[PDB]
Amino acid sequence: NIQGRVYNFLERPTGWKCFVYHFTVFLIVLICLIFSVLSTIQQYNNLATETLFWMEIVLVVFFGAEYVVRLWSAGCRSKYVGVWGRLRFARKPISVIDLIVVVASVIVLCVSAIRGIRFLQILRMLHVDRQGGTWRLLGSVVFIHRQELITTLYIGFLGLIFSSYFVYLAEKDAIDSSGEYQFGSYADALWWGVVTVTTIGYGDKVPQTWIGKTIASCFSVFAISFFALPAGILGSGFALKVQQKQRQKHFNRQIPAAASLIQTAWRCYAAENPDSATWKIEHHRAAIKVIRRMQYFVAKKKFQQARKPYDVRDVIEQYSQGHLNLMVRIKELQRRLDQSL
Amino acid sequence: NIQGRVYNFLERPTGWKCFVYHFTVFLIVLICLIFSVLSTIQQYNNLATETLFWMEIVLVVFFGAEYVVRLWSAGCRSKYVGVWGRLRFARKPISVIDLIVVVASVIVLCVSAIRGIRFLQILRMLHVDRQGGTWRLLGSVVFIHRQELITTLYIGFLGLIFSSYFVYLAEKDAIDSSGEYQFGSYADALWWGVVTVTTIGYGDKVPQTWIGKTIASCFSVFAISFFALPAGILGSGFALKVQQKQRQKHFNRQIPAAASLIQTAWRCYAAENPDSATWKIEHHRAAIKVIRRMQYFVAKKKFQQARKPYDVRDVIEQYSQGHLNLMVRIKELQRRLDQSL
Amino acid sequence: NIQGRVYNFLERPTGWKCFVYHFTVFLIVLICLIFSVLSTIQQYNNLATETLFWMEIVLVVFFGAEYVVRLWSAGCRSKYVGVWGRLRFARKPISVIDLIVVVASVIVLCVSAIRGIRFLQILRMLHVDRQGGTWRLLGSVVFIHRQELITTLYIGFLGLIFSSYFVYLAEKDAIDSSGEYQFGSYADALWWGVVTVTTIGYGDKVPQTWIGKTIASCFSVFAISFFALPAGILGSGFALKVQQKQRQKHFNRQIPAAASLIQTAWRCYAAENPDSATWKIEHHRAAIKVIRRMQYFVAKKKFQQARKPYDVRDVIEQYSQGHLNLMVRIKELQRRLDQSL
Amino acid sequence: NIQGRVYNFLERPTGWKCFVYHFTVFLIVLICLIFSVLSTIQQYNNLATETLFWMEIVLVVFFGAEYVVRLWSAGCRSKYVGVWGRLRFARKPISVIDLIVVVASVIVLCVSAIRGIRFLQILRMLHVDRQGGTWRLLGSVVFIHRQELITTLYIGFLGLIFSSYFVYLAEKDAIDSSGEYQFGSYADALWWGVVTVTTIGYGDKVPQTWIGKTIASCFSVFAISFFALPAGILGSGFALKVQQKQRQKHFNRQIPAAASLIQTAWRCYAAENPDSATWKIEHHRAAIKVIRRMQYFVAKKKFQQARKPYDVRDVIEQYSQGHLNLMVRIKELQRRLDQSL
Amino acid sequence: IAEFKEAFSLFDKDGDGTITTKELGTVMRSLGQNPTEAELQDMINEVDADGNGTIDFPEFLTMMARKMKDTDSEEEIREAFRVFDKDGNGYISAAELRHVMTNLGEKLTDEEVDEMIREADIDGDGQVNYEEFVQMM
Amino acid sequence: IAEFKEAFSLFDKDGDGTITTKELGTVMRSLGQNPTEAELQDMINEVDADGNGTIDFPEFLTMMARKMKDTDSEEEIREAFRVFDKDGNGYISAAELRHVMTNLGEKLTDEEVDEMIREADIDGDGQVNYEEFVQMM
Amino acid sequence: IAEFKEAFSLFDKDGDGTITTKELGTVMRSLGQNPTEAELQDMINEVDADGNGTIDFPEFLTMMARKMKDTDSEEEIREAFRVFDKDGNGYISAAELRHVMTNLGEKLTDEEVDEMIREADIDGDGQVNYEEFVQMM
Amino acid sequence: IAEFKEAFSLFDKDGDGTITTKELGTVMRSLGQNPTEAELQDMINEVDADGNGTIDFPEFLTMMARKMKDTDSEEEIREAFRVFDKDGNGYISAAELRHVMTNLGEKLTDEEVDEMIREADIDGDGQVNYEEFVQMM
Ligand SMILES: [Ca+2]
Ligand SMILES: [Ca+2]
Ligand SMILES: [Ca+2]
Ligand SMILES: [Ca+2]
Ligand SMILES: [Ca+2]
Ligand SMILES: [Ca+2]
Ligand SMILES: [Ca+2]
Ligand SMILES: [Ca+2]
Ligand SMILES: [Ca+2]
Ligand SMILES: [Ca+2]
Ligand SMILES: [Ca+2]
Ligand SMILES: [Ca+2]
Repeated sequence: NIQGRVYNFLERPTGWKCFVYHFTVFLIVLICLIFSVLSTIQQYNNLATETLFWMEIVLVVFFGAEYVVRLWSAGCRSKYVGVWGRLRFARKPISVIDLIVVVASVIVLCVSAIRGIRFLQILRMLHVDRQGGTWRLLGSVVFIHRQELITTLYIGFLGLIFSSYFVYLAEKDAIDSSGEYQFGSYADALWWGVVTVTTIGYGDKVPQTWIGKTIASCFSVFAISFFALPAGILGSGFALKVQQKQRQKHFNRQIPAAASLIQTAWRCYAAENPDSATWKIEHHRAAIKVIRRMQYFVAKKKFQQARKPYDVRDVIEQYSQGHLNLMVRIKELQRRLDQSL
Repeated sequence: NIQGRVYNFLERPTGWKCFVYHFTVFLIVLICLIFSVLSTIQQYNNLATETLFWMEIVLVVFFGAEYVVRLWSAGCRSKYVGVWGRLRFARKPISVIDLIVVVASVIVLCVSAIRGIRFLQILRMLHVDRQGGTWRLLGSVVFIHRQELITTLYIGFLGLIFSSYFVYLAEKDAIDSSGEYQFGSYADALWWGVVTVTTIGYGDKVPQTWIGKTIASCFSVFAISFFALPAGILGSGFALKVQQKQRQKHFNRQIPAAASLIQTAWRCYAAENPDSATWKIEHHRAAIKVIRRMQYFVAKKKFQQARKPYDVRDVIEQYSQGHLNLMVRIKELQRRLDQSL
Repeated sequence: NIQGRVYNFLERPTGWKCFVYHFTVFLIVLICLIFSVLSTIQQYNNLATETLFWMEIVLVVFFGAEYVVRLWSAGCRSKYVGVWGRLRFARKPISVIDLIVVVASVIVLCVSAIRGIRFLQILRMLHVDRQGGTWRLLGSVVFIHRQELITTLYIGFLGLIFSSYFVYLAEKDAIDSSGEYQFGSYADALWWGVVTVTTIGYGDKVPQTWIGKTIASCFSVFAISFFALPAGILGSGFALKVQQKQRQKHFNRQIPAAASLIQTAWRCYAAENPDSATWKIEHHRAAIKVIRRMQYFVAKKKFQQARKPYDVRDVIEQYSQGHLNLMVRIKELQRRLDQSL
Repeated sequence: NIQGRVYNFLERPTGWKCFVYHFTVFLIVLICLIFSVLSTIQQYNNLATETLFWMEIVLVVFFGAEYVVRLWSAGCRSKYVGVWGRLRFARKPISVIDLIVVVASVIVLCVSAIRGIRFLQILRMLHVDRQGGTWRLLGSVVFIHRQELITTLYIGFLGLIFSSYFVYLAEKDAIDSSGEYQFGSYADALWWGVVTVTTIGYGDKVPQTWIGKTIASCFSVFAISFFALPAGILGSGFALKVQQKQRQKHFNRQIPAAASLIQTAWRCYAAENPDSATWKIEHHRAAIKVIRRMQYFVAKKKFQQARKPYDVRDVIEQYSQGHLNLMVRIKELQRRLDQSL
Repeated sequence: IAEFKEAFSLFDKDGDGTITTKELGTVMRSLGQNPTEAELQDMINEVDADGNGTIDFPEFLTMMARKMKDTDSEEEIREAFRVFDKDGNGYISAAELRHVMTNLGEKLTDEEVDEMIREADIDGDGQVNYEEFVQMM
Repeated sequence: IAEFKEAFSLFDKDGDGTITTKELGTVMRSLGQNPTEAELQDMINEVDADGNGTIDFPEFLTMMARKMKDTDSEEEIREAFRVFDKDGNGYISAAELRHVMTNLGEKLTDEEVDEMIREADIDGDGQVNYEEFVQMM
Repeated sequence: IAEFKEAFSLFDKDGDGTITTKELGTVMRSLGQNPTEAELQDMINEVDADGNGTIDFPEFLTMMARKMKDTDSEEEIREAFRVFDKDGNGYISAAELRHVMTNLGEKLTDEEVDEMIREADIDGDGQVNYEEFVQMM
Repeated sequence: IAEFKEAFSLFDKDGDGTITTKELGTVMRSLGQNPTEAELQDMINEVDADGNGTIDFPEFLTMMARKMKDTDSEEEIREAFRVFDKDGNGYISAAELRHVMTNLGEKLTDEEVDEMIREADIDGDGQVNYEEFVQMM
């Protein structure tokens, strides 16, 4: 049980002490990054390099200890067991990132100024997001909106290319105020387009001829929205997903469905072997198998609807079931009354 | 069947091999575009022109072969048959674009530097989106939100015009730091407005007099949203359309509705001819026609609701139908009981 | 009927000929505005002034004729009748705008260069949006989201003020590259804030001291969203309103509700006079009035629900009504069966 | 009652006179802030300081009078009573802000130019939002979307850090046009990233080497949306919350639920004491307590659903209840018919 | 004020304090309208302000306090009239008004419809301006 | 125009002005179709344009005015045919068309299906081009 | 802990392990409350934690474990009191509290309401501060 | 392939071509399960692929074609097992597995549950690793 407690304290936290520990390690990483930023300036290079070297070595020792403890504690789960289980646990992207950070830091320390340690701590800053919880939500939403994040990233890109080419044609030969050709080549016009369709507008390149200015005015008001569309799409998707989560079915309403699914699956598995205890409730063999298959399919169909949130489909199907039962009862009452009389 | 297989492999792909082929041709087009961009720079002009000429001629030969193969294979569908069917297939905008690209490339090669070949390959970059799948979604969403994409593009435009005129009046005579009149004419103020209401802000034109700065501050916080509104509207529309697609009726629930619609339409058609086999189930002629018309209208009404996703309207109408049936059964039971007693 | 036809052709168009007429007049106004823009440049001032004078006089004559025709044709509606009806019609904001444009243009022509004619035609550009159809939708949506467009325009404004003051304190005394104090006074810092919290970023004012840059970095990522929030709110509101319009009740489902409402209102009105024909179906006078009041309230309650789109409230109330009716029928059946036996 | 009237007039206004008073005090504060802004400019410093001193002293006297009146009138509510009630009322953040403003203004006046009075009136500008009504909505929406405002502020931040580091590596040694190293240190690159991923784009720092420009182009189109995502998320959340408020249950449908909840809670409380009047409807003591506990839990469960808006859950549970009642009635009818016959 | 007590007393018919649906149905049967249970439930729910399913005396006073001629009711009646009116104008032909009121909703008697037409279409034209008619009520 | 009066008269069977659901059921029973109450209610609701639950003569004229061959109906019939058609093309095999029409929806008789096949698959191929068949109707 | 076993045993009445709705109804009838089937189903669903429609002993222990005096329950009771309270304050007049508890919801007896008033409005004022009353419970 | 014809023939019991709900109920009664009409309707709807309410031979072949051991089914069974499993791990105690299968859902017999435990908890530990058990099926 101690292994499970350690695993729960390190990965998938559920309390305040684990939250405090994770916030502390994240704050230490952030402070190390800030010190690295201050050391990148030549003014503070006198002792920032040495203090960062000491902080980096103590931090990599701490991360190695934490990683070996987590690897030992990963045996709690059924998937990670034995020797191959640890290797499968190390296959996870977060574990790969941690191992790469530790190994690269050790290599850099062995091989006194460090140049890549800034990138190493930038990568280390990713250590906070455990079990991919932050990335999974974005991945799910992008996958849901896959057919609309491509339309906005293909029509927008095509409009960008066409508008940049038109601006380049309009302002190909136009000397700026300082005598430097703004849109000398198509690459410069493409850079200007990537700067304009994203509402950045540095101001290094500005169309000069009135034709280029007119084209930029006519296209900016239209084609800019095709690049801000993914932000709105993902935001509305996040809001709708939160709203649906607000209307989730209670956790106690899927336990019977799961029990039925597991029981039907086991019955179907046991029906394969003729010498089994499942044959308690010769041509009947081909009939019981079909019945068990239909029962398994029904149980699987109900379980999926049990896990899904409440919806109009549930209301209409439940009313259909209730109406069928009521009609059967009315019919049997009428039949009994007619038979008696 | 080979013609249908070729048509499915070229247009409307449904597998991985077709996906690989389309991704490969799109990547080839993108690489050609990148090489054209690098050739537009005078530094790389030595051999980029020649290698692009060779790549362009081989690519146009490949596209001509692909287009003639697609034209031959388009005869699989019923609409495209014979000679006029091929011409009707060539009327599609994507086919028109491909034909224009091929013909223009051939003309340019016949008539060794090529100036318009950059625009030709920019147009060729549109070849990836087959059957207008990318454009159809955007067109449908814009058509749905037609009455709200005009309000934001009319109030926003009017606010832009008024604010630009007010800024021009405020900063008509104001020499900048370099001695150049920023808002010399109304055209310059309009360009500044088109640059500001889109959150671009190049910085070439900035109001100088405090009146112009005050007007720009008071209007930017308000009138900018009227131009970012289309992006939010379209994003929320895309998200809601995805959510509705998540709640679509099963494909097996519309087959009986389609069968009823087709049968009723055929019965109505056959009722026109008195000598037909439909008269198996003289003044009755005027009565059967009305009955068949009502049946056809009902079948058409049900089919449209069958294709539409689940909605509260379906639940309320289905409950009304079930309640009417149940009330009829209760009434007949009561009538039979009273008649017996 | 000719007056009604003229009124429908001018105001609230419903065909293609009226659409063509309105598009033509809007295009004429836009072309006049473009010519005014080109005339504002000193290069084209030679004959643009004269051609714009002629176009303006012919256009104001046309607009006067159209306005007098519309004023004559406004008598079709019941509200606009007689002399006071025309004055009430002229009270509408669009009619006021048209009258102001015509009168101001006449005054300018009487009093040969025209300076305010540019503003007059800018105002004339508003003539296209008839019956306030464009403005009514935005007004309704803003009124619906009134409690959330104030939160974003009050927290955002407060954050802007605080951040601008902090930046001013950080960079109060900091000479720029050109030797000019960027944030000399609080007004300059406020202008910088209004430029930054709106993602404009002209670049005229940029914080120089690292404290100001740090404050701008820490606040820009957070407080910018509080200013782009109204755009997202209004966009999502527009999308949801369109979705609700997609789920509107059929126009034929509110006619009985309207008939019941009007009949109950008339019955309540007639119940006031004792000598009336409504007393066909002395202390009963005080009882019939209460019954008619309750019937009127019920009819008004149903009519409002009839005009509102389909909703879960309608489903639950309709099921409650159906269940009550069914329970009453079951109870009467049971009572009759028990009485017989 | 006069104390309650004063409290309602000052806090939580509900009329027009209170609205006029609050708008007047807000306008006075805004005018004082505008005068402070004009006084920050050295041109107007001659008499603006003196007039602002007089306005500030009269305004702080007025605010002290208003605060003492509000403190006296806060005794109307049950929570704020006696001496400790006033202290608990003063613990509210708005009361703390008002007290801090008054005390700091008095201290500044006692200790003739005032430097911090600008910040004092900036803080005073927060006085308009009473009872935290503006902040509560934003806090609730952020708390609802807590798991999605962190994903966008963690993936966006990580992308910003990585992109800024890559740009710094690409353009570490690149002299600008004026001979000044744009990305001299990592801090400059981070500032450029914070300026670019927010669509600000001042133009002070622009990548020069083509590698940096390519990296900025490839990342700007993607990672910018991760920073505009919170705006869209909060906007869609606000719109959905407004839509849900449009579908709220009537206030008269929760009074019976509240009555049942209070009665069941009081019955459970009284069941603790054996000598009570609740024992009117020895081992039965352990049975009545369980019954009262179940009744209290049911009443609490219904009250929460009564306060929540209409939803599909309400429809399905209400149909289940109605169907169970109808089935019970049908079963009892059948049982009675069978027993009679 | 005192008049409502007499009106409330006769509806109650038992002197308990609540106007049950059965009591309202009995009063209507005494009048001779023969209502339906669903209609009675709808009326009670419209009048009830506490959700208990019965009409209390404060609820009866609240119902009898608010009256017509308000903007929120005049606008509703005008919209209801607009529902029938075609061609977008503010004039309804007398034939359409007479036909609708005798068939749709609760069918009025011929005398009531004739009185309505006389009071509404006071002028000799064949179309009744429903705006002035609503303003009269 | 005058023909619809004769058609409306026989459906009414009582000369009042409204085609009640009972009258429509009686007419169908005279024809010999034996419908269901739900089907009759659906037909009335589809034809009714005032929501009163009965068919009026103007409503009957409106129903008989709009006819087929419109784009909004030809497209609907083409989509209904596409529902059955597999492999994305515009050809439906004769076996599938014959099997579906005799089982799904309202089961057509053998003679009707044979006539439909003969009129649709006029050519000798085993597949009927439903596009030309719809264009024929 | 051991007390709950005795309480669970008497509700079961058959010694199987599940408290069926019929058993709960029998216990209530023995007490003399005469409940409704819908009320029993609602109680079972509120207590049931596995969705099987019957109360298990672990479910009974879970129900008897969580109790009142928690913040999530005190706040709910305070909001329920606020529902009745007008004028936004924290004081409810004794007349309103006495009238509501004897009519709305489940009608309490006169003795229970009198005891509630005495325990709540301990001071001599005519209004009971429901905040202190809730804090007492 | 040919085996399904024999299986389909016995379910039909009349040789028409469609497995009506009555025929399925008759087959189940012959087996001795005594189902409910709602369960039969749910089974038919799950198997039916044309929405006609009856099972056709192509639909029966489609049902018998797709089988278990697929990822979309193994993942579903693993999630169903996770529903019961507490403490987030992949181990379910034998007592919980035995108790749930005999009470919740369709109550298995003691012999079936014992065989399931023996086949699942092959090792001597008191907890059955449901991952390996699902992989076995
Ligand atoms: Ca009574
Ligand atoms: Ca009441
Ligand atoms: Ca008239
Ligand atoms: Ca009739
Ligand atoms: Ca009718
Ligand atoms: Ca053919
Ligand atoms: Ca039992
Ligand atoms: Ca249980
Ligand atoms: Ca008290
Ligand atoms: Ca059969
Ligand atoms: Ca079938
Ligand atoms: Ca094991």
